[PDB]
Amino acid sequence: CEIQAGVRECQAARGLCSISVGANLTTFDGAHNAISSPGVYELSSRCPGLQKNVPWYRVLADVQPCHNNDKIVSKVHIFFQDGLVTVIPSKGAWVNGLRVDLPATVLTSVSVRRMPDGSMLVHQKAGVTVWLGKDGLLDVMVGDDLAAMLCGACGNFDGDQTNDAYGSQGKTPIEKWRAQDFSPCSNTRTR
Amino acid sequence: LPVYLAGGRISVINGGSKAVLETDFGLQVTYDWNWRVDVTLPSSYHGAVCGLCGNMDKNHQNDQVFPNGTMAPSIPTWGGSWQVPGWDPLCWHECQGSCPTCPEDRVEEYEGPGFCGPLAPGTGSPFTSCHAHVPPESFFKGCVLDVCLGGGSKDILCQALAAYAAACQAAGIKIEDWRTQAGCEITCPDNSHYELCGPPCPASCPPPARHTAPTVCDGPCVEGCQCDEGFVLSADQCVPLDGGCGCWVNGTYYEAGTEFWADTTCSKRCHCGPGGDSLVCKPASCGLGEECALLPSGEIGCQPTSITECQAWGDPHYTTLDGHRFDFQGTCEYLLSAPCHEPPTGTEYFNVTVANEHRGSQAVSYTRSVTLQIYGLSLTLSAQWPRKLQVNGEFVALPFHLDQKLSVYISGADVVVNTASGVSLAFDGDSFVRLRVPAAYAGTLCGLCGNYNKNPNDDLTAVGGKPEGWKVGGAPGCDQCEPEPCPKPCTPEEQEPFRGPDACGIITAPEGPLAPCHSLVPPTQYFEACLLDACQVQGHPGGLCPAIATYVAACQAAGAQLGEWRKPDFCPLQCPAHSHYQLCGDSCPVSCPSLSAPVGCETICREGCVCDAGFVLSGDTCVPVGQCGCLYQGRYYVLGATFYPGPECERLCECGPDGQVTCQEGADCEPYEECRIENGVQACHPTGCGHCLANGGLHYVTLDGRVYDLHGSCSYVLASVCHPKPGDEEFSIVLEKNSAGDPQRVVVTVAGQVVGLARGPQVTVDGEVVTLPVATGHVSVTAEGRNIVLQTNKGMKVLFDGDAHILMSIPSSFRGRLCGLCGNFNGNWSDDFVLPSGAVAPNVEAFGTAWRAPGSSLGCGEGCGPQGCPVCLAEETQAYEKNDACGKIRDPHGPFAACHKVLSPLEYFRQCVYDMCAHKGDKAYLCRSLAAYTAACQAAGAAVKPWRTDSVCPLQCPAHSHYSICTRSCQGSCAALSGLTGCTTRCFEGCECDDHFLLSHGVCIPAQDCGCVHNGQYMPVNSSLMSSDCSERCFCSPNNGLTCHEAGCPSGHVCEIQAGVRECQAARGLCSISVGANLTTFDGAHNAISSPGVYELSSRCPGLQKNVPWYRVLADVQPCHNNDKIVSKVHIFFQDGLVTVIPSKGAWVNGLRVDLPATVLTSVSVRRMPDGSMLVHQKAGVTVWLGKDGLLDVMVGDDLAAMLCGACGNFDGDQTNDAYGSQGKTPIEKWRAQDFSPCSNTRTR
Ligand SMILES: *[C@@H]1O[C@H](CO)[C@@H](O)[C@H](O)[C@H]1NC(C)=O
Ligand SMILES: *[C@@H]1O[C@H](CO)[C@@H](O)[C@H](O)[C@H]1NC(C)=O
Ligand SMILES: *[C@@H]1O[C@H](CO)[C@@H](O)[C@H](O)[C@H]1NC(C)=O
Ligand SMILES: *[C@@H]1O[C@H](CO)[C@@H](O)[C@H](O)[C@H]1NC(C)=O
Ligand SMILES: *[C@@H]1O[C@H](CO)[C@@H](O)[C@H](O)[C@H]1NC(C)=O
Ligand SMILES: *[C@@H]1O[C@H](CO)[C@@H](O)[C@H](O)[C@H]1NC(C)=O
Ligand SMILES: [Ca+2]
Ligand SMILES: [Ca+2]
Ligand SMILES: [Ca+2]
Ligand SMILES: [Ca+2]
Ligand SMILES: [Ca+2]
Repeated sequence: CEIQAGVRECQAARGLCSISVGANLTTFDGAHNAISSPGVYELSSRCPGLQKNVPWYRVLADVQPCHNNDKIVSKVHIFFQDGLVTVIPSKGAWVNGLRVDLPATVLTSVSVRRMPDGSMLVHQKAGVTVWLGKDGLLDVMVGDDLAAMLCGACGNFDGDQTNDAYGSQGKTPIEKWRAQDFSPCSNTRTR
Repeated sequence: LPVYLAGGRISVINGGSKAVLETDFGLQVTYDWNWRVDVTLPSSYHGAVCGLCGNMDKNHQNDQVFPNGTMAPSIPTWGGSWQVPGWDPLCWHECQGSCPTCPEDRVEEYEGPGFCGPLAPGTGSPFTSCHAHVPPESFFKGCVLDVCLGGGSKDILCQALAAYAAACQAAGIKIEDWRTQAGCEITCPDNSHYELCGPPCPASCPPPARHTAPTVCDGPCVEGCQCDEGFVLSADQCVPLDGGCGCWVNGTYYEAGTEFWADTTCSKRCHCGPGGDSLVCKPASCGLGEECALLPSGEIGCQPTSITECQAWGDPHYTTLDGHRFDFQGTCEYLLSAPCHEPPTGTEYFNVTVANEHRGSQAVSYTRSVTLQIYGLSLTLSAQWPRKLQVNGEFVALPFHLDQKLSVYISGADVVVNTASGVSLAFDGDSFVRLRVPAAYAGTLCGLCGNYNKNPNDDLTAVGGKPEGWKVGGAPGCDQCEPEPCPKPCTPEEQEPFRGPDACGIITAPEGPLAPCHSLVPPTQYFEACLLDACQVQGHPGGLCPAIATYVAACQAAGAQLGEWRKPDFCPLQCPAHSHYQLCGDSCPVSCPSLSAPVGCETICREGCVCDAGFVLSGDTCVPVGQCGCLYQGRYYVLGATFYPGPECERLCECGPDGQVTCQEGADCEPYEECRIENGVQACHPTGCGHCLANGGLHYVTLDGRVYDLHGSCSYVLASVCHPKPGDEEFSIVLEKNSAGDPQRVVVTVAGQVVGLARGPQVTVDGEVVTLPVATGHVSVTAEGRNIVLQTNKGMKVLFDGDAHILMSIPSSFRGRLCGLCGNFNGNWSDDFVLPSGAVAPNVEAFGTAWRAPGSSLGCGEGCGPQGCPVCLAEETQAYEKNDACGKIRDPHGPFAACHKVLSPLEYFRQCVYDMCAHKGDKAYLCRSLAAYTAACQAAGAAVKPWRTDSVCPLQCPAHSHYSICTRSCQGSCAALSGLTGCTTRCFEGCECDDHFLLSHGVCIPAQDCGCVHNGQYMPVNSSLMSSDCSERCFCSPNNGLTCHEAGCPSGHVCEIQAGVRECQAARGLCSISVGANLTTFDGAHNAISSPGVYELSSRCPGLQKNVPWYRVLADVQPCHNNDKIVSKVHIFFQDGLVTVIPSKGAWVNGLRVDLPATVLTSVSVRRMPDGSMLVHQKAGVTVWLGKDGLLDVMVGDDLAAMLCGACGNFDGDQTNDAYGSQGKTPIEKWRAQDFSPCSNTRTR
């Protein structure tokens, strides 16, 4: 929902990173790659060195077996500069570890709502907005203003496929983008 | 810029931003002024060439070869084999010491966009065409390696980018704009036309207008700024066409007028004035004992022939410039090296002043400070603040440079000032001032160092035999040494066993490490002064160090090799953090402009302590590399500093992160303060001061006027801030009469810090840790003899005699806002008597029943038996001798004081006669009244014949102490630091210990103690002090002082003040997670987790409304090390974010890595144990210890009783509820939080 041609309605936007339709990641520029392994992987972040008023946003997606081991997105941790917002399609929404009512505004300018179908939408003013589908399909939408500013798994917004797919990395950017904070150690488990 | 030697066609002609040399045989050498070099050969001597970069044989592999002709396996030795023949002191080919390799974790930030971004081979990056022209992989490694090793400043970033851009542009390929998108642009002067392509060899002004065209002048284009439009680019800048255009005599280019001496012999001035194109030449010279020579800058000029040195020893011992040694003692401020008259011929005054101070025993003077006035500017250096610079009454950062003069910088331990003239001053504190005076001055000098006419006998003859004639200013009582006339001169015989090697023996003829200086400088005259110091103070390292250190420094000045002279046992040296000792090192350490001073440097290796892996910032603190502050109008300001560049408090400018000077507009402040320069800071400071006197035990005085006699017997809030102010310091004053008027357990709370001052017996301020003999910080406490003085950072002060007498002096800007028992700040006592609700209670006892301080025990009784105790009312009518007793003491003919003339004694006379008649007489009441008034006169120093004469009142001292009504106990005592205000500008009653003595919190030691004086407090011998945040030990030892090795507390304990002393002890809150995978709850309970996953452990669950912040700890019980279910990470959900800690990696706050030893969020301390465990603490909250091996303990203060509810259960103390919280079995599964728990719902489905 963004004002277009002087009238307010919802229309297609340039920023579009869909996570796993059939477990395939379509980056900002057109790219394809299977996650191929369960776990939480970072997807986008306004990585430093640019100094723009866009707030530090760090989305993560727990790709987990969940419904019939189809690797659908189960929960969407969003690390806003002033806290962590966690959303799950089945249960409610958690802000800093506290349950909140679904139709409310939380943190700084963060709108959270539940679709009548059951999908959950979160939007940031002049920032990212995430649509988490009821069936477990996530779309990340970014305004056209952010051109080659965010850098993450979805890649830059420059419009070049070669850099977007591989960010100076030979293969498997997913494993490189696996954040260790929420990732279990699992180090020498069988040892 | 242009020069044509024409011998073989040697033409150095340069572009806008280059420096190009050209010869006949095509040597193309250019050099950018900031580390960019180019050397090009036109196949000249293709067969071979000796150099660091290739033999030009067309084979890269064969280049790695020694000059001898053999190959080299190692590049370090090979590179070092091509060095220039010459003397090379302190030249290391490689970093022999531990080199700070940049961490591998942060390379990602330096590699992404915004840092070496376009340099990466990306199609969308600017100048992507050059990727095909030149392979940038080598350039890519260099950019990240440079920035990661460096501090991360953007300067090196765009410097590397510009280097790559120019290198790839020289191939002739067009380059698109990059500076704007990268954020780093050039603020070129004049026209400043930043052209991506700009014509090289831009138009200049040929002096004779006849030259050939250089080959390099015809070629490809170059990026940069040109201002040739309008003004022509000539004379190394942009000049209007009718400029100087050189002097064009013999083809040499002398732009404008530089007053350059033509001949090398300096005999002719010959200033080339562009107006007439002629030489204004004078055949004269400077004369005056100075002759011209080739200056290091390159321009020849006058220079003094010889330099003479006058040094002032440490006790003092003064030598003369001619060479006369004498020694005196004094304390009045004197002059030093004052020119008799202003030098008539082009030379300024250089007079210096020196003050003297008493430390330790009497008849001992140390140099307090030195103030120098030169070229209309006055700057001072003092020992009280080391390694800091003060100029014209305000503090400035050390790297202070004036134009061609007054270049102040830090050299080793010393701070050195030097100017255009030969006069130079070096000061190190601890009584050593060195003044280098050029011979160019007159032979007559009216200075304390003496006239330098080269005659020792005539030195100090006009001043007389007494060296105290050169006196100026000074204290009102400097000349009067002591009530006993000038006591205790040391034994001239100096009968000491201190002639042995151990003390004052290494200075002269010990062989060993100090032998080599004997031939250089005679050590006898230096040796003699050490024994006097050993005499006055016996074997104390504090007095012994300065003499031998002065000898070492004076030795090092002449080139010499000195061995290891100081040892941990024998005069150890201390230094602030991030600093290590060095016997002799770099004379000129670097400052924020990362280079040494332009003056001669590294010529002497100097004793002192220097930083490591960090550069000296603002003359202290050894700040981490890459974080310099800002430079503003010639003044250096630390990053984050708030200051007013102009006077009158106009603009509050802030030192920005990347050196930006962020400035806004100030409001000139409330019209109660004035923007004044005091304490080295220009700011609005309060101008008014009031007083609140709680004279006696029960009697009070309002802030203004009538006294409200109150006979209450409970805790009452005297003064507190009633109307909050956005900017101010709060302070609550309470007088807790212990029982029916007992001496008050006074407590003060300033800036949220509780300073006790309560234990009036002796002197025992306790704040939080009762062992505070002498302490500073937010609050400074000074033992003014019997009295105790408390001072704030903002001027608020309060004096307590220790016997229930309080004198508060409040000067702070609280006009009107402040309210309480003292009253509001205004004209009448009626305003003071207003109540918060406006209901005036006629009974003064009712007043204060609302202003009652908490902490009363089982209530309190407010009133005498018969209220007002009228017994004394009737007795005084017939007891006219009772009023005759006190009054005659304070009547005008009775010379008790001179302050009763200044301040009428009527209030204290009434207090004396109103004291309990049944207790009245010459009793403790009368003695206390006299003592209280004579200790209240201390506010303004006045002559005060003693309040006690002979046997009339009783007073004594522990031992070895004499009584004197005029005593300055704040200095000349145990401590080596002073929190005095000139003893609050008062010499007072008390005990002054005699002969060899110290004053450790009342007790007197015969000068064998007080060697341990830390920054915080006085550490007595054989004692220890554990500082904040479990700073384990700062142990004091008799043999060695301040061996402050620090460590951490073991598991199962918390650092909390116990029994009046701060250390770490066991605490009631203890929930250990999985020793052998078993959870021990707050109350004693056992249960195995039995399943991997994250489980909540504690939370201040709602329904209680206590100020304890919402804390929600979680523990990822995971297989991890050998599937032993140890705790792997500890998420802590504080009310303002999530803090994640992992023993292996670092700490994350809101998803950002942070340095391990830092404070984050709201009052959350995070630290890493030296063993490797990680500890996190919350103020008045939970603290978690995560073991290195994966064992977690949760500690909660005893205050939280049955408030938190979680897996560990309540703190009620009942096991049955703690184990199961109304739950039949497995509370762990019930406590599994779903937020971080994976769904895993129907995975196998
Ligand atoms: C899988 O990737 C391919 C790429 O062509 C495409 O079909 C789609 O983006 C992804 N999903 C499915 C169901 O194919
Ligand atoms: C030349 O000098 C290098 C470095 O000192 C040495 O290693 C090499 O053996 C020398 N070669 C000859 C032939 O002297
Ligand atoms: C040193 O020179 C300054 C210059 O103003 C002068 O004020 C001061 O009095 C001089 N010092 C002495 C001791 O005369
Ligand atoms: C103080 O006295 C003056 C003089 O009468 C009066 O005007 C003023 O109101 C008094 N102060 C207060 C707070 O009433
Ligand atoms: C400190 O060291 C030992 C500890 O008992 C003792 O012999 C010595 O006298 C102590 N120092 C002082 C000044 O008491
Ligand atoms: C296991 O629980 C038992 C309870 O008695 C006790 O030994 C201990 O608290 C736990 N750990 C081990 C290693 O036994
Ligand atoms: Ca791209
Ligand atoms: Ca070669
Ligand atoms: Ca003389
Ligand atoms: Ca008043
Ligand atoms: Ca319990």
